[PDB]
Amino acid sequence: NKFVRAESIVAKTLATSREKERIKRVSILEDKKAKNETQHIASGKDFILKITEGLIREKTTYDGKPALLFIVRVRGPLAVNIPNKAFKILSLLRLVETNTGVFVKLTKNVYPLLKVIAPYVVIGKPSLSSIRSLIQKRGRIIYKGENEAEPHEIVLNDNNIVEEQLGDHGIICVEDIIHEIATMGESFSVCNFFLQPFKLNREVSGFGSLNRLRKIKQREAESRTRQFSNAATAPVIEVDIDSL
Amino acid sequence: FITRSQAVRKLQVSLADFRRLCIFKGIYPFYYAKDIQYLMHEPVLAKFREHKTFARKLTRALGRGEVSSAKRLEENRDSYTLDHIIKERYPSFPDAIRDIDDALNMLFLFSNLPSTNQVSSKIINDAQKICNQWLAYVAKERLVRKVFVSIKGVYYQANIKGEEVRWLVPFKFPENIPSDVDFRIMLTFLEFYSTLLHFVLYKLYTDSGLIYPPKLDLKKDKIISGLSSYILESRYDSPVASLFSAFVFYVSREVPIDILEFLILSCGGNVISEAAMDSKVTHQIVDRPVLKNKVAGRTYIQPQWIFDCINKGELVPANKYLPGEALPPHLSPW
Amino acid sequence: ENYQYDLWGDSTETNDHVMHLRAPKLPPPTNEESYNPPEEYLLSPEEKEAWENTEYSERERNFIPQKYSALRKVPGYGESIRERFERSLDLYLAPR
Amino acid sequence: KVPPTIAQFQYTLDRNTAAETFKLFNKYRPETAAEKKERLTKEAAAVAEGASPKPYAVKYGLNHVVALIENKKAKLVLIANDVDPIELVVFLPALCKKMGVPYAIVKGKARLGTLVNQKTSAVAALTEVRAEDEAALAKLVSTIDANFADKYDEVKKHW
Repeated sequence: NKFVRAESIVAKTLATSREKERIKRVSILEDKKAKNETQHIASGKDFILKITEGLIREKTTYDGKPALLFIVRVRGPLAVNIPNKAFKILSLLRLVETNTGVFVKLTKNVYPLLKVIAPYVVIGKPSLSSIRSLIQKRGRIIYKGENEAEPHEIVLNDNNIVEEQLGDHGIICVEDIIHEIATMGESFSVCNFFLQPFKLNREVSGFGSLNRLRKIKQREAESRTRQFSNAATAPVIEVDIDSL
Repeated sequence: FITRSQAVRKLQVSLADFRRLCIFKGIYPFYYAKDIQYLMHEPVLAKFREHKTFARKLTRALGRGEVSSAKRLEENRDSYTLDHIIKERYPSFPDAIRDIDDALNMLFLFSNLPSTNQVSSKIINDAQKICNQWLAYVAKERLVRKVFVSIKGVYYQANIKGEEVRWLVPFKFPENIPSDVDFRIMLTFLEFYSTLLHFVLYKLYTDSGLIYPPKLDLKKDKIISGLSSYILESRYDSPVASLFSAFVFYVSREVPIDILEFLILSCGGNVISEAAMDSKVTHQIVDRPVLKNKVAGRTYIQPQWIFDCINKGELVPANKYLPGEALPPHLSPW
Repeated sequence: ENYQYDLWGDSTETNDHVMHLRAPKLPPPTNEESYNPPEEYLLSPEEKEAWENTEYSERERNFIPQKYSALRKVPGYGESIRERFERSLDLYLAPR
Repeated sequence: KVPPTIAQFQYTLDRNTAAETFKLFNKYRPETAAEKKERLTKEAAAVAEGASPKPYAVKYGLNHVVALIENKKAKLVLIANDVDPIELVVFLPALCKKMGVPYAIVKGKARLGTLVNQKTSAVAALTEVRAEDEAALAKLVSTIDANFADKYDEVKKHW
């Protein structure tokens, strides 16, 4: 209900001007890449940057191979309001909430949409322990409560709940869900919308003495370990998810 | 004797910090006069005062706007150690192993916790590291006697220097944290039990076993992050420690692995998982009503057989443990 | 190198020399409440609500005894943090 | 009852302008005693084994400042109202008016101290400035001359 300062209200527009123009620019080059009308554009292919840990920036081209990614929500950049093209993709991936993860497969259709949301998300190919520990530590299931209430999201406590909701697809237990998530199979689209999103805790998680300084240290570590390319030939920044 | 109020006032210390010292020192209630009167001269109390000075002198730096001096205050910061606090609490090693009963119950719970704004990830990762060190040693020198799987979790019994410790491990599912519980009391218990476990594990490894601390293989921790990872280098007496020798078990996907592979490696068997993919195998452990493959080479078991073979020690017949039939009533070892 | 030295060594001295050291009593060994119990332990439907009617801490079991056919069918026990927290409180707040 | 040259204070700079002043001023922090020391130990490490430009930071001693106003080195001057002896500064807003040097009474004597590594300051002034912020300064100045010098032309009068 508070008063809104003038400086903020101009800053929001001045940042969304950059974001609307940026998203339209990436939209044009990706549309012209698919239609095979590569006559006069910047680049007609796709690079992926893999930054690891003393910070080595790799430059490797994206293969046609389907890969497994774990997209993590960030909150960035500062004054930006999300446009229509961001509302759409982040609704489809169900990542409206900050500090929230999801699994998706990466193909030649998935990769153009990844460039749009790249200032809002941090991506990367996880390992078997990252997946397995994540599911056995966090997990939600939206299903009916006692008798009347529907919107209860509780916890992956049981395996008989897994039976009742999935069952006939071949899935019986939580470890079988981990199997169809780690290895790309038939039941992946079944169980991916079953664990809807994950609820990752935020970094540092406080405003105070130690926590402000630790947030300062990490906030300056952000712009080093992540860059906003803003160009239509933006290389997709992949980071270590085992470390994250 | 003295009242709580009179103890707090005499120490000139906050109630929280009075209770923190009370947790560390092992003091319990009316308190004993000579007990509080003995707490007064102690390095930990002085270090709590030093933390309070540091707290304001940091917010002085932060509140002004200077960041470099605040970052420098972190560098010039020492912390309280709970080293000498155990020598006066558990002077002998067999006395510390009499406490490790309650110590390993907190620590194995705190491994199976999602990190919140109450409890940082560093806290849970260090606790899980100690848990994995404990599991690795007990599976190394072969010191298990009894197992008991309950609704609550899975109980173990272990002759650690011949005094039978008991400890509980919960099931590897997400745990619903209530807002009712106080994660400031439990953090100090963790803080005391953690250091206690570091010193116990150094004593155990450097006496009879191995180098401390052992390393961990990075691409093994990427696969399991459990017990088949974390390789440990060096430089029997009980029937349970002689069981499962020259047996190779193929643990399937369906069963929990980390609660079961500990037991196989402890007794003398070998583990190949379904999970690791994502020969010599003589038994398969499967929990499905319909089993698919059915080869002539393997023997098919529901894990209850392992949970009875450890308790008896005499290798119970697998005729009452086939996949698809109802298990025997599973009695406690107590 | 943190906490990487032996502190006990050749340590024979016991702390139970003054009669005022009340040893913290290791909790009672678990008696017949497993994931697969003999189903006479499985509680009658009347006492399922009567147990829930009784006030906490003046109660024989902190749990309902339950039967499970499979080991995969064993739920994650929700009231587990509550049990360790209450034991922790029992150590430094309950008079010995 | 207040004589006009006293409580030429209390009619300080407004909220939005004030923050923007510090927006500029916190850019021109003097090095801290810790920082200065490490810098030189960095030099000693280097210069014991194997060029620099003059560094802009704001100016902060009452002396140093009263030197700087009247010598034209000063561009902007910040003067805190609440001071133990008020007399220690009462002349200062007039001196500046007379040398035509842009000045603003800021609120919070401690608030000046922030921008300068000290407990208080009474007065700080930005003499010389970086190339990029040169424009930022001269505009701020104008902003100050509007909302402070022109707004309070009657600060020299009225009790």
